[PDB]
Amino acid sequence: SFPWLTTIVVLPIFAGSLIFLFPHRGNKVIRWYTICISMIELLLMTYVFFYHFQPDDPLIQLVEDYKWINFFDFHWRLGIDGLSIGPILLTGFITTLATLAAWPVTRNSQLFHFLMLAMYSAQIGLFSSRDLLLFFIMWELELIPVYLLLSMWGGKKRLYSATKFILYTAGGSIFLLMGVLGVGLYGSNEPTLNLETLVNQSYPVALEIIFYIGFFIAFAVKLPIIPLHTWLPDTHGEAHYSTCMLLAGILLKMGAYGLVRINMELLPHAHSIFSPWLMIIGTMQIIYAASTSPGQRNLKKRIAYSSVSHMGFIIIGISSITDTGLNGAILQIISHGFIGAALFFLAGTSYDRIRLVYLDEMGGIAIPMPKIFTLFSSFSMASLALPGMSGFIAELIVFFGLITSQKYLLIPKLLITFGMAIGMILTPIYLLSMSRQMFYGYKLFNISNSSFFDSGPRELFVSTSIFLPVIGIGVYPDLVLSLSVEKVEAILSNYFYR
Amino acid sequence: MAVLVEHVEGQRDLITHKSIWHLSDAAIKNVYLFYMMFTCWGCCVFGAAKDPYYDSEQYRGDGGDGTGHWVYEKQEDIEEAGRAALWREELIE
Amino acid sequence: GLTDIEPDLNEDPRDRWATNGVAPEDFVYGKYDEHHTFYESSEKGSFWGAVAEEYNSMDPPTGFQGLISWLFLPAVAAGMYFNVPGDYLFIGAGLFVIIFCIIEMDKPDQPHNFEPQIYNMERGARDKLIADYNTMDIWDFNEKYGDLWDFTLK
Amino acid sequence: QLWLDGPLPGLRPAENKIGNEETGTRTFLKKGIYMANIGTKGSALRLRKYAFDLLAMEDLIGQDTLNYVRRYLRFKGTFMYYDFDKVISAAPVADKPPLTNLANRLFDNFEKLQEAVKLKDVPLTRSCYDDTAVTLQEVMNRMA
Amino acid sequence: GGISSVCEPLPPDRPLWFPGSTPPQWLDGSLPGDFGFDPLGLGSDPETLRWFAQAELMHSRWAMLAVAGILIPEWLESIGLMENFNWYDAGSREYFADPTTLFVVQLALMGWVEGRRWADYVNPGCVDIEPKLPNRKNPKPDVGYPGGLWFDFMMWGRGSPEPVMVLRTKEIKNGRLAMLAFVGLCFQAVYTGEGPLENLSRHVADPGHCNIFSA
Amino acid sequence: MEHIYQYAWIIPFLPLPVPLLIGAGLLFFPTATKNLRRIWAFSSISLLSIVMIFSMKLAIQQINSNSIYQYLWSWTINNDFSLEFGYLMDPLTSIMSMLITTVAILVLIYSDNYMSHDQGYLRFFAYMSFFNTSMLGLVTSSNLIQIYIFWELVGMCSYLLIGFWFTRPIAANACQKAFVTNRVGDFGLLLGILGLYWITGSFEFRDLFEIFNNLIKNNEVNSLFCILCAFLLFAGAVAKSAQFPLHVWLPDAMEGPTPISALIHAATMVAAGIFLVARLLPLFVVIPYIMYVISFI
Ligand code: CLA
Ligand code: CLA
Ligand code: CLA
Ligand SMILES: CC1=C[C@H](O)CC(C)(C)[C@H]1/C=C/C(C)=C/C=C/C(C)=C/C=C/C=C(C)/C=C/C=C(C)/C=C/C1=C(C)C[C@H](O)CC1(C)C
Ligand SMILES: CC1=C[C@H](O)CC(C)(C)[C@H]1/C=C/C(C)=C/C=C/C(C)=C/C=C/C=C(C)/C=C/C=C(C)/C=C/C1=C(C)C[C@H](O)CC1(C)C
Ligand SMILES: CC1=C(/C=C/C(C)=C/C=C/C(C)=C/C=C\C=C(C)\C=C\C=C(C)\C=C\C2=C(C)CCCC2(C)C)C(C)(C)CCC1
Repeated sequence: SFPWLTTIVVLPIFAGSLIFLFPHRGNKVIRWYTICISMIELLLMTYVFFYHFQPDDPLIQLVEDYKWINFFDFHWRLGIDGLSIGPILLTGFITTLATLAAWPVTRNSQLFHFLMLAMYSAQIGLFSSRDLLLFFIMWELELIPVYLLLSMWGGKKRLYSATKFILYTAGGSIFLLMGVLGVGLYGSNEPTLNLETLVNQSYPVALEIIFYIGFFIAFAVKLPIIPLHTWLPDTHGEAHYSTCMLLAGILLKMGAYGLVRINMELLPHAHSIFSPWLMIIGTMQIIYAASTSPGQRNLKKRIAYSSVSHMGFIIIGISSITDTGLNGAILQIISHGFIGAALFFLAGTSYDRIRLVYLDEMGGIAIPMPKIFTLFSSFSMASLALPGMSGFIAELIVFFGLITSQKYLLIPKLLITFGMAIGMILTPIYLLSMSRQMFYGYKLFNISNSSFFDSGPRELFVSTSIFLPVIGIGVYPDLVLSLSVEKVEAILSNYFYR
Repeated sequence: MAVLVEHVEGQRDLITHKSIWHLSDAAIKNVYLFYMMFTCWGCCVFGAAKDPYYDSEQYRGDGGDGTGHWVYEKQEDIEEAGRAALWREELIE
Repeated sequence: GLTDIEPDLNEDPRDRWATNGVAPEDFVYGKYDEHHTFYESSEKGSFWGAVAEEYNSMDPPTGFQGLISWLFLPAVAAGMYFNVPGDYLFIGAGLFVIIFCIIEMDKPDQPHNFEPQIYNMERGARDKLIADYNTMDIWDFNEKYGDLWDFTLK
Repeated sequence: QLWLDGPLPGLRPAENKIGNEETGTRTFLKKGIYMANIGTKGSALRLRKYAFDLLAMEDLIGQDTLNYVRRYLRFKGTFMYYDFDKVISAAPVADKPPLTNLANRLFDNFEKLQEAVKLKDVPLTRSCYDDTAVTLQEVMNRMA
Repeated sequence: GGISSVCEPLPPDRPLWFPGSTPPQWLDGSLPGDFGFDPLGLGSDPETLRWFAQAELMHSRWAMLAVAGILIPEWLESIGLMENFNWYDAGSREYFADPTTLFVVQLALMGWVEGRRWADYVNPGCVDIEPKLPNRKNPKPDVGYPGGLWFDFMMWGRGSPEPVMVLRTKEIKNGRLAMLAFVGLCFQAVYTGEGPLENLSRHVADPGHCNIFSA
Repeated sequence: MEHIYQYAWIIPFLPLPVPLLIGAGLLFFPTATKNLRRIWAFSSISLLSIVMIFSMKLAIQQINSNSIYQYLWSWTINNDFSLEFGYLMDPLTSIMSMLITTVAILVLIYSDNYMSHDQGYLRFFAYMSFFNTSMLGLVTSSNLIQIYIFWELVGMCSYLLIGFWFTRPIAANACQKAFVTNRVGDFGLLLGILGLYWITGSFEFRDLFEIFNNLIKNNEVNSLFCILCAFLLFAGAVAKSAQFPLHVWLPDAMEGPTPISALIHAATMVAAGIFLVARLLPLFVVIPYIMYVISFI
């Protein structure tokens, strides 16, 4: 009866709108108020997941429907299931930790924390939206906060990166809007935008293919798909590391979530048509990004291309029409949200001390900064698909989903299985080299770098608190999969003969 | 009960013990809940803690502000300030 | 880093993939690598003394804040073990978060909390600024040192 | 050919009349499960092994873990259903009626166990699983 | 500054067995586990004090080995990795030889080394077992605390991690505890008619009963 | 009889608390942890001694018996997939566990005095104990997934220990070279495991061997795929045992400290390839050309 999801969506942006009533200077009160709001919201989502979400239910849960515009038949409609609660919890966790890690920011702290809370609200509103136009609105609601965060707290090339990001996202999202208009106006009697009634809609093959292309262009601009990935390297490389958490851990997974929710669920026939061509694209994306990563002298650009490489396993699990492949895609979503954010955070904190960019001049950092060396090595191992971490089990489950797939027969099933395997040969080749060019060797450092130079309690806590779920999922993957084994099956139930 | 013995000719016999065990969804929710409260506690405690580098003079004295581009802007600013100081010195003299 | 003088440009190229440390022929083995640089000493301090020193160096919360920050996690673990209702746990966690954040807002401000322009003024003027900001109300401070935050004025 | 064009094939009907009389198929069957093609000997070995795996499910039966009981039951039930179909289809004609009767009793026990799990009734689940247990022990004794 | 390999005597205000009392004049804290406990004055003579210190050390080590060899196999039997262990009945079991000939062989073998130890106590340094390598210098060991390659292959003594006095008092205290433990086990095996861990189990449950006063 | 095997999960997981506590301390309480240097080493030695005593009792039981004991549990329960984890105690496992424990306790005792004046003492012993845990998990593994998990974990420990002195540039190159050379073998081993799962449908050794023998003897599978999977499986053994053509990592693996050279590249890690080939020998026997390839290599 109580509007839980509406309260969860509204609370961060509504609380951040009141951050301008504070007449205090500095950043202390602003950052403590922002972390209070973030932790209260996190506890609210924890209560919702604990007491009102049932992982055994394949249906929509905690639905809320309020008619907002009559002409479009447009409703503020919210609802969660096994697909959305994982991204919602990840969004809350990563956004709270990014607010905590953005504490040295003393320039325009009020606007920074307001934009962080706005990003919180927009991501949560996207992940819990059951209306197509509401989905599009929540998709669009992050162009301005990320643009401002990039252009006001980014790197050397922040302005060009922000312009490229906003223009690329608008270019994808106009195709998203065209797909929304096409799907929502297909009704013979009246327009409809609810996903529940749209999941039973029947389209001709050509119109379904056109709608799939219209949605897929947007979901390939957002989730990096070759060759619509060029915004990502300069956007993530020249962004603040706290913003890089949201960019590489949350915003990248939104394209995959839209692919499951819309392309995979609403339009199954066009998805079955397009998936074998998506498999080759994902494998070539893995190889292409894992080969582009050694060519990048910049550390953050290398990490961004690593993120592009890791998105290929999600693409494969999407295109492999099995329950196991979709479960592996969700597991890789969670694993990458836990790995890329921490890697970007460590890179930013290390740059705040070393103040160097290109890898060929950052030797010997392990001598003054051993703890950040340890965390960087551990998160590289997590990136390396090492067992005991979530990445290995995610890639293994994706491999199993391909092997167990019934759509493909033998030879492609070989040539793709070999394919990503080449990727996990290329993934060490730069990553360890990165460490070898960033921590190994001897350099004579200043005496002032002997003390008060390593990561403090806050950075250690952030890295540990993102590292622990990685180990917890790599040991017991069903800490995540059990939330979405049922709903994924329902998503697969439309892909078989009926 | 949950124990199977297989005999193979020319091979040592095998005794297999099996236990199909899985965590309940309540236990998983408890793990998630405890990790959320641990995250909140750590955020509070380690935000209340002192930061050895970001509160130091080595960071704030150089012009740091938590912003990722302060180094390049500070460099261009000190070159422009040197040129302006030369202009001031030539104006005074 | 930052250079007040334009640095000499690199005339000779360097390999990108090479290790950035010193040359192996210039490496002082046993010293540069900490392999023969730990000689023991009878003067080793207490283990628990080291634990207390490391904990106190982090500047822990003290008093009621220290009490709640110490007693939060064992209370949550005991409540989850004793099968007490979880709504009470959520109420306690929210109350702890709000109380902790309010107490932290009540704590005085330090020089590192402000802008680099405020940090890099005259040290005596900065000390007077910090002393006033923690003493008078925020409205009096804003009506007295407001123009110091117009960074285009100077 | 590289990939299938239409929708993926569903539950292939058994040709040994081991399904339900009214429907022609069993409720615990799950579509999309990859069954490896080994042959009659491999199907018999997998049948015995998976009967042992389902007899390893005493621990999973509880008030909190009935969904995992249902999931494991559906998975292994599809596996042993199609393995039983394979071994009956390649059995001698004299041995087909008893094998079909044993399979029918085992799958009726599977349906009763799934029905008990659905109502979240634990004593009913235990009794139905005990009947399933004696049937599975009979299955491994037959197929050793 | 470095590693001191000499025992440091305890200060005269060290904790005592009976606080508020005057420690005896022959117990100045130079021995391990020195708590000033000598009501009968048995350590008045320094030579007999040295002999009694060596005897206490020997009894300590034998008692610790004894209690370990009682408890760990008993803890394994209760777990289930030992079929029929019983330390009381262990002496009357059937082995490859009679107890008498085994006792004679043990007497000869042990009276070799106990007698080499006697010669070392009477004449320190008369018997040396640590090798005299060409340029390695062998430090002079204390009587009753030998050990180079064989007895101290860890180099945990001679001032390494804990000072020699600290580790020696630790050894002596664990030894006294083990002597008391072994005498308790010997009396319990004939009083309760049961094993040690079983007696502990029936004492932990309802400790008001199942005691010395209920057999 | 059956009691000892039940409590054998303790064999890989007994050294683990020392690396866990050392890592947590050295990341959070460095001075307090470093105050207990030789104490940590002796704790590792005592835990490995307990593991060695258990393994000796297991070996003595295995010599005078005609039974192999396997324990399994359901790691993952999904609608489409299900994974298992457990331990198998066959004579090869007992032999390997005896070899590992007996060499490793002496290596720990040696490392106490080898790194007497080093500052990375605690990190060194944490790395060694974590390798011991990984290798003991590898030799007692019951399915191919667990084998691959502890295979890659052992490779990770070797990478960490070879480049122990990270300030040395030669070790800096050598650790990465060793990890990549072993990762080629890991890629081959994973491909072989996936192919074996596709052909058979199982990861357990006995069931996979019986299924493969039935398939080969009745000509129900093409021989080229079987030979390819066997060669891919043997590639991992070639890489980890440092054989042709993936032998290049072994000479550079000696840029690490000598006890690591002994324990890792002399007795245990280089024996992982031999252990894997001997474990998969009933599979390789029926496959036509793979035994000649193994002998030629
Ligand atoms: C050294 C420590 C020690 C310990 C922990 C135990 C432990 C146990 N004894 Mg044993 N016992 C000991 C020495 C010890 N004993 C000695 C020295 C003797 C006689 C010379 C006995 C003779 C004995 C008898 C006759 C009986 C037990 C029994 C028991 C139980 C206690 C109940 C009781 O009635 O006995 C108390 C008996 C005494 C004679 C007291 C002796 C205490 C000595 C002098 C000092 C120990 C104190 C010191 C503070 C120890 C530290 C405690 C802890 C930190 C280890 C318990 C399992 C009982 C049993 O299990 O019945 C079911 C029982 O019947 N014990
Ligand atoms: C094995 C025999 C043994 C021996 C030889 C010694 C010897 C010594 N003790 Mg140690 N001690 C022992 C066991 C022994 N102890 C035990 C079991 C305890 C715990 C109760 C202690 C606790 C202790 C303390 C607290 C202190 C010493 C100290 C001393 C030193 C001076 C006292 C003396 O002159 O001893 C001469 C001793 C003997 C010749 C033994 C005579 C015993 C008579 C003849 C009979 C035995 C009594 C009876 C059977 C006990 C049964 C057990 C009981 C629970 C019922 C000397 C090195 C002092 C020190 O400075 O440390 C170095 C001191 O402060 N001891
Ligand atoms: C119970 C504790 C104990 C303690 C604290 C001491 C303390 C002391 N002893 Mg004594 N000692 C003991 C029991 C003990 N001893 C026993 C039972 C004996 C008879 C065998 C001796 C006989 C003895 C000799 C002959 C020598 C010492 C020496 C020393 C010093 C070495 C440090 C030490 O031992 O490590 C402290 C830590 C431990 C005792 C931990 C317990 C060991 C566990 C239970 C087992 C060991 C693990 C594993 C099985 C061994 C490696 C396997 C390998 C063989 C393959 C120190 C002053 C040396 C000396 O004083 O020279 C200066 C000397 O060489 N001791
Ligand atoms: C009073 C007084 C007085 C003065 O003034 C001072 C003083 C002297 C200090 C005081 C005190 C005293 C005392 C109390 C003492 C005590 C002692 C003891 C108890 C000992 C034991 C001691 C003890 C000991 C050695 C022990 C030993 C043992 C042994 C070998 C054993 C063996 C065995 C075993 C294992 C097991 C098996 O199955 C059997 C057998 C084979 C049998
Ligand atoms: C009686 C009773 C009764 C009831 O019924 C129950 C109860 C209660 C349980 C009981 C009680 C008990 C007790 C208390 C006991 C105690 C014990 C001890 C102390 C032991 C030790 C014990 C101890 C021990 C073994 C020890 C040992 C040791 C050793 C070998 C050493 C070695 C070494 C050395 C020298 C040196 C080098 O460099 C090193 C090494 C090589 C390392
Ligand atoms: C999905 C999700 C989640 C969940 C998660 C989980 C469920 C977790 C669990 C977890 C667990 C259940 C865990 C367990 C255990 C663990 C452990 C046991 C660990 C250990 C560790 C150590 C001891 C150390 C470590 C380290 C560090 C920290 C870093 C450096 C390196 C090293 C490795 C040293 C959350 C809520 C976040 C939110 C979002 C979504």
